[PDB]
Amino acid sequence: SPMYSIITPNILRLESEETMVLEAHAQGDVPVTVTVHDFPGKKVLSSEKTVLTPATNHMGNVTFTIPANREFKKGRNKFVTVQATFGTQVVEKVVLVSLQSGYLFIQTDKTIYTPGSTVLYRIFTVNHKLLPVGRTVMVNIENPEGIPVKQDSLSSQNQLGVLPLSWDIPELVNMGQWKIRAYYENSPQQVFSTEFEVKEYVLPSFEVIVEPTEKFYYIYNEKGLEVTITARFLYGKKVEGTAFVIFGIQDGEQRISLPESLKRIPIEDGSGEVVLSRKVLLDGVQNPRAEDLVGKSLYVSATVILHSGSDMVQAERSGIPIVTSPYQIHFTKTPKYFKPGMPFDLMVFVTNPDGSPAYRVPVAVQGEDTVQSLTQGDGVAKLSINTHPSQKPLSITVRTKKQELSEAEQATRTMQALPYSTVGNSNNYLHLSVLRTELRPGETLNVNFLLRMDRAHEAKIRYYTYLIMNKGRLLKAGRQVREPGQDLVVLPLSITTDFIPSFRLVAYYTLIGASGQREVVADSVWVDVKDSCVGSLVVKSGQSEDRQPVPGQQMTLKIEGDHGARVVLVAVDKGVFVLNKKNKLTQSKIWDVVEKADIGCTPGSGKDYAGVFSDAGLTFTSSSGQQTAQRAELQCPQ
Amino acid sequence: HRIHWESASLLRSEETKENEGFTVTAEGKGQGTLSVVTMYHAKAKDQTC
Amino acid sequence: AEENIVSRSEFPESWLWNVEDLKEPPKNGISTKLMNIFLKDSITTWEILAVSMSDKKGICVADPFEVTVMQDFFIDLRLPYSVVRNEQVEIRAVLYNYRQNQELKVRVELLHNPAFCSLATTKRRHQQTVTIPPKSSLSVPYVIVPLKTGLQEVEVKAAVYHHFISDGVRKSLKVVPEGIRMNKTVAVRTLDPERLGREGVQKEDIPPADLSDQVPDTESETRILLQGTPVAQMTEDAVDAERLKHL
Amino acid sequence: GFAPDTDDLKQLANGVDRYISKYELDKAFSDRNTLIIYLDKVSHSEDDCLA
Ligand SMILES: *[C@@H]1O[C@H](CO)[C@@H](O)[C@H](O)[C@H]1NC(C)=O
Repeated sequence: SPMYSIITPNILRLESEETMVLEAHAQGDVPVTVTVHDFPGKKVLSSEKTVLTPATNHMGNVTFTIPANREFKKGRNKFVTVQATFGTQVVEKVVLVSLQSGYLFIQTDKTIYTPGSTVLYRIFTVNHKLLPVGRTVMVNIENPEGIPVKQDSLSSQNQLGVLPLSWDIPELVNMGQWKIRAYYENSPQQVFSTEFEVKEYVLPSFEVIVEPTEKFYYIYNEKGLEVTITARFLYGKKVEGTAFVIFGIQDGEQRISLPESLKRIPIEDGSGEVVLSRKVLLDGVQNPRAEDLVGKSLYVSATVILHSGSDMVQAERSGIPIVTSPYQIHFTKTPKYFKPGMPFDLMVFVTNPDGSPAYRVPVAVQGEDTVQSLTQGDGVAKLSINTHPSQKPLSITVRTKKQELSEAEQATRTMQALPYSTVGNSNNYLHLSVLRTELRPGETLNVNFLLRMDRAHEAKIRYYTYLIMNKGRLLKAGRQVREPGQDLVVLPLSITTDFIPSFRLVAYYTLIGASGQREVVADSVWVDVKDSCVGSLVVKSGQSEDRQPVPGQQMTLKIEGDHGARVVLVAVDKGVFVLNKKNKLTQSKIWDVVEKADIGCTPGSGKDYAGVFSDAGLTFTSSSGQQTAQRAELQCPQ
Repeated sequence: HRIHWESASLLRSEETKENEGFTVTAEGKGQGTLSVVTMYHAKAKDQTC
Repeated sequence: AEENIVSRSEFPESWLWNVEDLKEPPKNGISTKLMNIFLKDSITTWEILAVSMSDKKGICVADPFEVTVMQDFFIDLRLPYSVVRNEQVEIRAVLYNYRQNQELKVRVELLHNPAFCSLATTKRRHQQTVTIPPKSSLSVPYVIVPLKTGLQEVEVKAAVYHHFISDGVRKSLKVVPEGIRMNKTVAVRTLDPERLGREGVQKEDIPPADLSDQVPDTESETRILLQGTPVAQMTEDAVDAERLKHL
Repeated sequence: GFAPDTDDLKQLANGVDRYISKYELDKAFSDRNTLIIYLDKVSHSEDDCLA
């Protein structure tokens, strides 16, 4: 019997482009009409038509654009009913629409301001493709108390995404954390924030950094903790002065200081050498046991005074961890479900206990032997373990076999894994495991399609259909034949600049479960790409670096970028970064915002195929009655 | 000024330099808040060391 | 000496807040743009940032470009945020030298401010000459009395002998009237027609502020703040749908 | 035109609670415009006098 199904994203946004996929399992020229009409009720939004091609095995490269409607408006959220008909049969499903029509990146020229100056800011209105779009925005400027002092409403029509606004700070004003909250006119709950200081300050003349030789702290150090002072002028020179160093402990919503560890040191040519002894730290608290300090971090507060007694630079390196083991293991990018029989690779993320990735560190298993790996720049290791074919849950921990270290400093953590619920006990799985390397644009990734079926029906899987989901959209679709006798195929995919920051590569194919009955076996795997720009924007000097710039002189700046792009410049002193380096715009911040707003949080391979697609962010529906669940919120639970 | 429910909770500040009596007219239907505060300098100069 | 020589005045904390369009034909997807900009008089490091909004690829922020601005001999005038009228204050004029092997014998001056009371006078002006060994720092303390409230100017100029190297710095500081800045709440009122008014229209009188102990020769600020109080009420979400699964 | 004496600063650095930088020591009469003193503790019961 001919078989048909729908492939749609889990969430679609207004005023954007959405793509669905259709497959026929029914060779012949058959037209399909897709109709989008609002829910609840039957009021029509859009309608598209497209004819399949037998010579192409009937892929759905069909798209639609949801109308820019206005009566969608308060109360509870809203759903949309999407319908498809290939001439003779009807399949419809409910999808969720998002008020998050795009992203607003508010960037200010500074971080800290004075009463009597001007806040200058740019709102960058992008869509979920990070592309300029024209909308209407409502902007509020809130005082530190929490009530707006100014509100505005601008339009971004034919402005290329740049909305430059300004605000004047009164000379008689309240000091503290001022806020700018901008949201799209259609979405009052899409509030984007930018907090900046208002203070009575003056520019520091140098930056002081306090850095530890060992970036962590160990309980059983017989020497102490050594921290060094690098006080350098903001133009990169060396100082001569003195400094005061104190320590403390970062407990819960409090700060305990140790006046005994109040040391004074001569900064000898931009250098210092401060040693905190173990006895002073022990006498700081009244705990008979040092092990009770595990789970709390120290902070070092330094203050450097010049030999002229002019400037006043108080710098703090808060969060120096005290840990028995200098390595911490994570399961952030590792799935919580294991594949029996199939080798279950683990994405191992071992780092310094404050998030900075480790390097050249192996991984060990309590039972497994001779198996070890190495850590690359990103901080991810690799392993392969064969799993129990039965329904026994697997709980394993990651240990370290690092040399020149004691066996009592190896971290551990119990991880809970759940077996996949195979329909009909067919023992058919899927694994899109990828070799973990440094992914760069313009390179080729040899994606592996791991397969494990039974000889009874392995030869009946003619082809595999793969889908790429990036930023919550179907980035690309494709097919690859699977002739009998092959257990592994390699797809040399040319990774382009459109795969940043990541892409969920999900794969699906039809199956018959043990008696004339339709089933779908599918799975997705989380793949991340090195986070550089989608475009290529760099800034440098058009000169030949002959000599240093001099105040009041001109330099011919060179900017390299795309064609048809609007580049905005901001020159800001690093003294504001000295006073307040918080809340600065970086591409990593943009990608983190995208990921937090991405439709997926679990790596994939849920309890069932419906769970697999819910993790992958997809909705599949067919005439057989199989359907997935729905979600109403915007961010993943917990 | 006009106060609407959608545009409420906004700091409408009117600035004055001269110390004189004021007359406000609150009309329409609903409620509201009004605060008049004079920020100045006082000759309570104590010792600052 | 310090008459035909200009000084440094433009010390902004954020500049180059500009926009630019890339319209040169592409060369393998890269467009070259040669633009002339003038670095500020400030002697520090500038973190130039660029954000590109392309209609085909997307948004992109460039890795921060640090420009280092340097001089082999300059002056930095360090001032507090604000001063108080009719008080003695002291300010720091640091002279920085980064010439590895050269002894410096420099003449330093500050021009008088009619709104300041220092030793500088229209005729009797500062004339001091100090010595800096190479690769060291100095400090000149200056005594000032603020006289009138406002944003005032501080001038410093320095010239090195036997070299054609000079510097000048202009800075702005706030002068604050003596006393404690306080906020005597003149009035707080609730505005409600047909409840406290007389048949719709209302009129409420606000008496003049007390200001009994105000410092003379100062100007005050009366702020009238208006706000709307939400009276959000009942009729929230109705009965859940679970009870309707039998009809 | 004024400058603190050197032997007095040497004596102060020899004594406790008083610290003067070594760089200040080899900073002879030619340039001693500003001085810096650090006190380990300040007596609140009485007045600590240094000349
Ligand atoms: C007056 O200012 C002080 C801070 O100096 C603040 O604590 C207080 O809340 C203010 N009161 C009013 C009525 O503005």
